[PDB]
Amino acid sequence: AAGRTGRRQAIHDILV
Amino acid sequence: HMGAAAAKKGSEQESVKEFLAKAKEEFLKKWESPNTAQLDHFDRIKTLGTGSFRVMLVKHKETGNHYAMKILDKQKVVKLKQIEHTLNEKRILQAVNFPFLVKLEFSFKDNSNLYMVMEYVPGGEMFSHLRRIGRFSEPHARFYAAQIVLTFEYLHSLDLIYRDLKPENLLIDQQGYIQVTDFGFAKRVKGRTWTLCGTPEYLAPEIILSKGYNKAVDWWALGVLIYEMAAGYPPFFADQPIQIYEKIVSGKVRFPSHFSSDLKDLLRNLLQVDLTKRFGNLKNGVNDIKNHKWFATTDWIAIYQRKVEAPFIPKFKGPGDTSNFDDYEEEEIRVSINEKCGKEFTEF
Ligand SMILES: NC(=[NH2+])SCc1ccc(Cl)cc1
Ligand SMILES: NC(=[NH2+])SCc1ccc(Cl)cc1
Repeated sequence: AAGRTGRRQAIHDILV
Repeated sequence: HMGAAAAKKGSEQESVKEFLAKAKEEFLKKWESPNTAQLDHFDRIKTLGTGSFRVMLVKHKETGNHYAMKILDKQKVVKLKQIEHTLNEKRILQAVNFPFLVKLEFSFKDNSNLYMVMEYVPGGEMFSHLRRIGRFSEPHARFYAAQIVLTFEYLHSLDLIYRDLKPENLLIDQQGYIQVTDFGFAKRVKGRTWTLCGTPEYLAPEIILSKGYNKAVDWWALGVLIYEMAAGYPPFFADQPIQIYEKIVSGKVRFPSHFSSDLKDLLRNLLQVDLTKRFGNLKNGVNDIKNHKWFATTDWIAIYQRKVEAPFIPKFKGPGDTSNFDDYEEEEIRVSINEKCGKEFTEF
């Protein structure tokens, strides 16, 4: 049940 | 299911076709025929948001009006895909026109930066309201979802994919309605496209799997958004992007026990890994979504005309009020004596 709660940055070209 | 009521829906559908035809004509005129200001015409007020490559509240000196100014560091915009994506954003925002899209007012560039000056929407991001309240009621979430459905129907009819739906990018205006901002990933796409981009929690499986994909990724992301609005957290939820990706591709979603069955049915059809089955991607297109039982109370025309009472009106103390936005570090804005990346941004 743990995940990212703050603002989420988008990714432009690389997934990881 | 329908008794009469079907004739009214059918006529409504022909009227949508008529509207979208005129909308495409207006868009193309602006898309094929696009420095409306300079930096010293504005006073810096406050940073409203920050990303890798910032959005500032500014005041136009002459008129005194307030605007949101997105500033892009030209050298920082590479980063590769950044380059093309920044050109996509400006050209799209200057050509579109819809009630739930933020309006671009001016754009210009100098030796160091690109600038896009947009209407200031003082109600704040949906994101912060949602995190503060926890979750929205289903009627509340439905009201916002309907506006996104109509906005995507508009954008997709122009062959535009949006590709970054999330609460961070949805501003609440003075009437409580949505304004979509940040077109940095939006692209005009006739068929498929291949860039790996978006926000992890909202990526459709086909993006993650490095498959050529189409506008159906926006309908997947709508499923994620509706789920997050109604639950308070997104359906694929983990600390690290790699763990998020595994959950997305698995094809398994669990729902809170307070979700209505109508909501769960809609979400199972949006969060559908199989593209031959995903709502928004079938023979009936967007109408599978608009006619779904969860939207049975939605008056689509009334939403578009902004005739529906909003669930929540943000308080505004006055012009230039920033009380509905979080605070950010205030970094210096510096412009070089020497032009940077001039040829690489000639089209901007
Ligand atoms: N990253 C993209 N999605 S296209 C822009 C690009 C620019 C430079 C290079 Cl070397 C590759 C690609
Ligand atoms: N959420 C963002 N993408 S930056 C914050 C912001 C952007 C645009 C406007 Cl009109 C106001 C605030």
